[PDB]
Amino acid sequence: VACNLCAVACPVGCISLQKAETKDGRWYPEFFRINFSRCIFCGLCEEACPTTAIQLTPDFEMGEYKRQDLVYEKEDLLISGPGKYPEYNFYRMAGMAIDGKDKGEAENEAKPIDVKSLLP
Amino acid sequence: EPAWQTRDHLDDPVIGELRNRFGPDAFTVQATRTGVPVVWIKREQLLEVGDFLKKLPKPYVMLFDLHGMDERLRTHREGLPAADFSVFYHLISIDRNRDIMLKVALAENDLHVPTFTKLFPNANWYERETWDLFGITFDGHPNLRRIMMPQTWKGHPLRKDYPARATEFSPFELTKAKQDLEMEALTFKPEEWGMKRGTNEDFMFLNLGPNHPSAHGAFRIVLQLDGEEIVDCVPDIGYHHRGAEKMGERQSWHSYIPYTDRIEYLGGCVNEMPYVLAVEKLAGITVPDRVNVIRVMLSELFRINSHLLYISTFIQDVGAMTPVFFAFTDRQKIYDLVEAITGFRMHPAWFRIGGVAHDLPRGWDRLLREFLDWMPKRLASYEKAALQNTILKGRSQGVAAYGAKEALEWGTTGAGLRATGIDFDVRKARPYSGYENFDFEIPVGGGVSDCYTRVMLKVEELRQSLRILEQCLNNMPEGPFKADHPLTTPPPKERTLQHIETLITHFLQVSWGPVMPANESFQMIEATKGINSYYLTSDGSTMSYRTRIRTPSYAHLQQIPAAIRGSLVSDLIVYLGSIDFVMSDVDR
Amino acid sequence: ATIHVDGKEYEVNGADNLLEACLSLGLDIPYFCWHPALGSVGACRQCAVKQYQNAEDTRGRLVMSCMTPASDGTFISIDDEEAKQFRESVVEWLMTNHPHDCPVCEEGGNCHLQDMTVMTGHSFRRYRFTKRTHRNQDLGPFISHEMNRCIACYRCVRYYKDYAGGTDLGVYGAHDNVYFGRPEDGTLESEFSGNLVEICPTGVFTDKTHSERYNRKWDMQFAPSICQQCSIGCNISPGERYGELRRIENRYNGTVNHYFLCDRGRFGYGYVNLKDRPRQPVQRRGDDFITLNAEQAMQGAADILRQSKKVIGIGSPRASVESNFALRELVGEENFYTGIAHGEQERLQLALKVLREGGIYTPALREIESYDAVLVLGEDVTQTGARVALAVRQAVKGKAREMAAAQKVADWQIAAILNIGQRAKHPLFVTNVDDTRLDDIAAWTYRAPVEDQARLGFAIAHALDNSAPAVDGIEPELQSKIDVIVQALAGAKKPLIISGTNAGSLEVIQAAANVAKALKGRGADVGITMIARSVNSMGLGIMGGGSLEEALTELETGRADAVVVLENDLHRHASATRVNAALAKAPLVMVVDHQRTAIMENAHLVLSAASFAESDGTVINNEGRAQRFFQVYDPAYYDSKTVMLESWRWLHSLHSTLLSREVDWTQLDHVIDAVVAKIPELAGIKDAAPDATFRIRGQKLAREPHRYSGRTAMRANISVHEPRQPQDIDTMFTFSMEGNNQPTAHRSQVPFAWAPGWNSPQAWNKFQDEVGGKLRFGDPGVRLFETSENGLDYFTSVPARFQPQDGKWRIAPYYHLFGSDELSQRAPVFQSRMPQPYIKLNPADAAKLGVNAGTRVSFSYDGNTVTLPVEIAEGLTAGQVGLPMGMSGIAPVLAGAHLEDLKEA
Amino acid sequence: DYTLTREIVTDPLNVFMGKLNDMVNWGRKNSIWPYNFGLSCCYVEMVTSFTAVHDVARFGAEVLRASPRQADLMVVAGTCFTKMAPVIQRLYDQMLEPKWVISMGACANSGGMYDIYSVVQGVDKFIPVDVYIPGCPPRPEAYMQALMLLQESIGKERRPLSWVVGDQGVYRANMQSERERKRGERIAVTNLRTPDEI
Ligand code: SF4
Ligand code: SF4
Ligand code: SF4
Ligand code: SF4
Ligand code: SF4
Ligand code: SF4
Ligand code: FES
Ligand SMILES: [Ca+2]
Repeated sequence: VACNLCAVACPVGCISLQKAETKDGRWYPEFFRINFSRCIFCGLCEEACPTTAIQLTPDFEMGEYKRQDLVYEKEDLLISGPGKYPEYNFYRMAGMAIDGKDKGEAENEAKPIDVKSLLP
Repeated sequence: EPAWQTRDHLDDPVIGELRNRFGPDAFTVQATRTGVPVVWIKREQLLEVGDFLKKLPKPYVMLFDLHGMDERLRTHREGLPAADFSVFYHLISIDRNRDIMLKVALAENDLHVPTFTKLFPNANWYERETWDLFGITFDGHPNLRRIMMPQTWKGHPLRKDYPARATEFSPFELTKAKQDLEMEALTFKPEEWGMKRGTNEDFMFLNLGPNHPSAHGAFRIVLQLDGEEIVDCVPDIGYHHRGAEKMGERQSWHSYIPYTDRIEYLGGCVNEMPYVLAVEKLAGITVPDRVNVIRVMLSELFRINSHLLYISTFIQDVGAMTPVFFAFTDRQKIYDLVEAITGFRMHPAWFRIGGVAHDLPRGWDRLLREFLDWMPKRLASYEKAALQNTILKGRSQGVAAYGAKEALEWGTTGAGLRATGIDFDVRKARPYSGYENFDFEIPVGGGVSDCYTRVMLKVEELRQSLRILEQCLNNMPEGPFKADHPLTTPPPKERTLQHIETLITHFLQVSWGPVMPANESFQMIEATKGINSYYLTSDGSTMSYRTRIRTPSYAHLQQIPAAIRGSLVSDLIVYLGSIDFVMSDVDR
Repeated sequence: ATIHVDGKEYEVNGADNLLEACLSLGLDIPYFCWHPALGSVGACRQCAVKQYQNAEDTRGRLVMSCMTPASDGTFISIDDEEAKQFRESVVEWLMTNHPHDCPVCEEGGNCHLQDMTVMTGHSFRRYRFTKRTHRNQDLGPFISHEMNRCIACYRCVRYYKDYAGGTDLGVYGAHDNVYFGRPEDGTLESEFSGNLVEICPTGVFTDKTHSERYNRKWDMQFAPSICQQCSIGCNISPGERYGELRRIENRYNGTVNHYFLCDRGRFGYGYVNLKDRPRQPVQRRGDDFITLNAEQAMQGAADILRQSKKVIGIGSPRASVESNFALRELVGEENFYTGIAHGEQERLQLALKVLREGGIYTPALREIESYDAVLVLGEDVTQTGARVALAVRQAVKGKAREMAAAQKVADWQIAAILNIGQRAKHPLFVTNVDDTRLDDIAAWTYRAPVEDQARLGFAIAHALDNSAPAVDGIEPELQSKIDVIVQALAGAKKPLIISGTNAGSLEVIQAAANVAKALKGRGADVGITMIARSVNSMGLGIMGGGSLEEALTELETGRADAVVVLENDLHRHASATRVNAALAKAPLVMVVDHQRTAIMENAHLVLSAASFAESDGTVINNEGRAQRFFQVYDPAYYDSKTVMLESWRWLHSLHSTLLSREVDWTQLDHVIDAVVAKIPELAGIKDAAPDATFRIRGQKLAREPHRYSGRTAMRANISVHEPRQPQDIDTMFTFSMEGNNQPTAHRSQVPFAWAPGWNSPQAWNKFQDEVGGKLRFGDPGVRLFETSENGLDYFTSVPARFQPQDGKWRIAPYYHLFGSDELSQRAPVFQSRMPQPYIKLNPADAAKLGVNAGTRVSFSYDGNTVTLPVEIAEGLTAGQVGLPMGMSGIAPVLAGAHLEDLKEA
Repeated sequence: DYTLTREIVTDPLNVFMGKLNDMVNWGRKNSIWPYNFGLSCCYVEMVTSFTAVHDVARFGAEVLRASPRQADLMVVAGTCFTKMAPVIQRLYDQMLEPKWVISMGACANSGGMYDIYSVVQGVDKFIPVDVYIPGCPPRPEAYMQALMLLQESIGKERRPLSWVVGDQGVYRANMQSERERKRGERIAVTNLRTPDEI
């Protein structure tokens, strides 16, 4: 959701991203880049992530010929599935309305009561 | 009263003794969370106070630490003397099992203190580092030169107005320093290093560094030799200076933990433990018992890893090469367990303020059982193949021996101090992290700290750590892995993912940082190579105002010339192999 | 007064409540519904402390510290266990319905509710039931609305209605369904609605313009700057990220603009991020353009200017004092000309002469709120100097404050003060050509032409003092209303006379000066305020120089062949055809500017000047206070091809390359010393800020927060090798985290407010000596001139009555907050807020010409006919036609002018 | 594609000369002698790769040399401290052609987590690097993977056969980045094992 918590939690400062928003109001990263020549694989970004988006996976074979190619953009990071957390969805919890979830449709949320309602 | 509560320690008998000797208005007692009495002494009374402490009925025999502090940006200095800078002296009385921290206040222009080297000889390197990083002059010092930075360095990096970040790289300065390196071999002046009698026309001068093909790191020693006899030796250290304390002033309390990992890089969770304990003292957090047992088990696993590396490296330094292969196989078993628990091998960064990062994974006990069944036969085989060999005994026994007095006067801790016969282990004398609930022994020497005696003491420490791991495996509480304190950083992840209050706490803790109220805290632990301590000053902010790390390898490297003078060069290599140091621990 | 907090004795003001007294002492009490500018109401119940009856009391009683006076001998406890439990419970009650929104909420990291949740130590949720939800409203282009996050602290409605005087915001519904917003979807009509994003402690009201390009507060690079969009001089904190200006926060100045901006300053920054901005020097060869670096541009421009026979300069009230002075040094004082028109210059120098030779004190913007009668002559204050209108609203509420003080009601108990002073208010008399936004609180509104407004002012002055010149031919009803004004002003203990140059009449300013002199001669404590047009109008008036028409005649006669134009769109101050002719005739036109102006197609050289975000300088507000603005970011950090320098740096380098054939750029303090050495009337700008060698215990002042992130990845797509930190040799600020931003640091320039545990705009409490007062070591900025010992004489040139003429339509100015300031019109978010340009007609004149509302009429000005649709204006008197000044095609110089051949299209 | 040093050029490569140059490259890539150089923790994982549980000797790259004259590969495994940077430069200059460089760990790659006053931000500030390994530390098998990447780079390069006959330019293959090569399989990953188990 491009909340920028992982970038500020990174002690090396090797995460850079910018928030964009869809038409229905869903936040997402416009870009997301990680300088892996700086990254110490400490896992503080995964710990800080409130959506379980960013994850450290069992893969060590990341050797490279050019150091510029260790800058991984969003196309090199976004995978096809949920990874280590198969079911969590932050947008099922958030009160912010997106496509497919109007106000009052999140978890533990009541339907909105308009102030012009006849009930006391 | 909790163990993290702020105390003035006015009921310490040393405060009454100082009252009786120097009067009540001669000093100011400061209430801290360091756990030791902190006394602000006038500069002109420092030598008298130190001599009085040295001449007590149960005396303060060891200068544990000596360093400086830039107090100019410290907003919360209530009940403190006016000071632009300060110098602190941490002294340990072994017989009392007590400490005291003397503090001398200094103005910005009058930045000179009388030297402490006549009372404690380890004050030489400590005052050289204080002069190097703070610009504080010590009057009467034999050679007050820079020890961390190169001699042609401008400024003092631990001052608050010094910028922490790396400057722009210039190849011109690199070529100038290369020319300095290649001209130093031709224009060596044996007076600027504290040496005397610079060629009797028989003293050959050799260099051992600045590159060393070993795991303890790369460093330079200048040797003055008469034939094969070392008549003088001065070290050149600071070749692995990483600015870890300055970085402590730059990272938040949470984001500094991976930096604590890389102080003594064979120690891992052992290195993390004193930092998180000191931060929890600042936060007022008492961790639950399962956290204590988890941290103890991780620290003992990493202690076994480090001791196996040390014993194998010593055997390789003697001349037998196969036990390092087998000890690295055992290290791979330990790394299998540590990888399973923390997800990393060497720098797990797994301890947290108020607990650990995750719960233990399902099935960790099977891997611990496999390691505990694998280890003892291998250790016995190592002993029978290499440690009982008479060639190794001839290389090790009687080499670089010192007694209790020399160990105390140089701040020697760990296996060397216990090999001198002094029974001082932090896990028993000043217990931490629930170590009192474990049944284990502290091996001590007969009175002579040899290379062989230190190695065998480390072998018995490995066996005791195996005993602690067996008790950890058999007795695990089924509780939380994180304390329920609001300053537990980060909060438990599932509550963060579904509760807004926990989400808010997590948001502010990982971004701006946890707010530690203004205090000073201290924690020393028995590390793999001696006593490792963190001294943290919070000015009320989300980062440390001052992070001071005392490491034992610094003291052991400073003790090197006192124990090796008059010996052979091969004895110096064996002594270097038997110290159990790393240069990252030395330079920080 | 003596209070005892947790066993510690403190000396406080007895007229303060306990919350503000304790926050002034550095103690931390959580609070939501209290604000320093709004007073106390006791809604949120967050500020609970335990009050004891005396020293030997142990039970105590929980009280609200915001509603409890800090009287002598008070005994309270903040850290009492019951008080801490209740404050945590209040946080918990607010958290029961709060949405799980912090990652996708624009307030995160800047949220007062987050900070107080952490401060109370509440982190465990035991509530398990459903959360109430709300639908959101569309509130216009600036403010985004999210009512789920509301904690019902009532700050928004109290600020918007009671403080700002807005009418379209309110609280609706009942018990836990209280809803804060508008009665229906629509744009917030207040000119000060943008302060809601800082007033609201949660993420209900958010900066939508920031939300388009959102980033967190810790990721911003801040600088202390001055708002450029009018002459008031409100202190701002521009914050940038990734090379673009992201946000304008209010920067607290206890003397100027304390907590509040206007919406023009807060949201009219978007021109800085325009893609058509000049990034590098461009020189045209034939019909093609080539890009030069700065050294080649200096060498070529110096060679061509050296070949020329006479170089003249055209400054701008947009540009700073340093850049205008550097232009005046490059071309010479006798060849320097101000970029404003002749009549505009005459009105500006008359306003300056009244300000610094009239012998009557000119108050600062905060000081306006203490005057007990206000007469506004000609100046549509809300659309031109909006923060002055806000201050005048507070000064009007001063009467309710006085009646509440008579009944021994504390000055912070705002509900009691409003109840006592029901609708009683200090007298406000506004005059304009039409209705103003101050009419809802004005005791009287005079809709008349500018000469009739001046005649009213001269008649008021003559009725206050018989030595003032008389006005002959006053109607009895107008005479009775004049007597009402005179009786209100004479009995006032502190009258304030506000005027300005926007009315477009010299006699209005003279009438205001005569009223001020007549009130001064009766021993009253009269203040006078002038409203200039642009950010450095008063600085250009103090520097002086010939008018733009003199420079146009120099370029048209041909005796000047080279012209430098600094930060000036010349079509605003002169007719476009004459400017285009004089610039097409000129063999050398050089334009130093930061925006793509219309005179850059006839410009032979264009220099990429820096905007205020990328430059340092000094600007003079209409109070006469010199204020220093600082560079926010280095434009060459992300795009290394960008050659965008300070204007004074460009012009000084040009003068150096002209004289010694060598390129020396300059330092800022050298230009400051040059200004104060050549110009003694601008000698105060040396003391506006400390020089670039200023340190806080040896270290510079930081521009970015401590947790500034992404430093090894924000440029990693360009190159993985990190560039050097930008160097600031100009000022005492560093372009990095390696600096000082302590609230106790001995400085007056604060780039942003942050304290540990206070991440919201409430950290300005920590940056103050007392909360709601001034900054701890004084507000920045110094006054250039003091009050003169002797005043002026009465201006005897009373203008005649306005007579309508057939075929001659006198242009009445209609300024707009969104549209009359050039750079703010260039901001893309102001196009949605842009009113459609309607020409205003009297019903009688429109009936005579046979045009209804909405019909297009074409009028001819300067030999060019343009068509605008008709809006019927009842208050506009006959013989006048209403035009929106400063818009696209309608220059502000057209105010007070006549118009010919207005025909139906 | 190739890079020329003495410029982006094409492949210069008779049928006997090409085969014998391939045999030269095969002998160079199957006989790599690393230099013994301990900087920091990354060196501990490097010598872990040398031990029995990993056995990097299988690749023929176990011959650790204390002399730079007999070493073909320099593995910068550790932080480039400002005092150690002239030492690293002198040791690199003491090596003989052909010489290859592997940066091991984030410190050697970029400075890593030590953007500090006493640390050079990456060894490529002053020494050319052929293979970079991210990690802090990289595990020993990552060092072995970088060794294989170095062998692929060596087997595709063209060096002067003799100093008296032929072109003396050094040709280095501009290989495809490993990120773009593995993007096909890395993005297709859907489900990973949950961190609760072992
Ligand atoms: S794992 Fe890498 S990217 Fe994530 S916080 Fe640590 S250093 Fe930064
Ligand atoms: S990866 Fe997670 S922590 Fe980082 S911006 Fe995205 S949602 Fe936030
Ligand atoms: S208003 Fe504050 S507490 Fe609520 S979702 Fe936004 S950042 Fe979180
Ligand atoms: S919308 Fe904001 S300011 Fe208004 S009552 Fe709710 S939380 Fe308070
Ligand atoms: S009143 Fe003027 S100076 Fe103040 S914010 Fe508005 S436009 Fe800017
Ligand atoms: S990259 Fe990490 S493991 Fe390697 S030398 Fe640096 S701190 Fe040590
Ligand atoms: S701040 Fe006092 S009750 Fe709200
Ligand atoms: Ca500048």
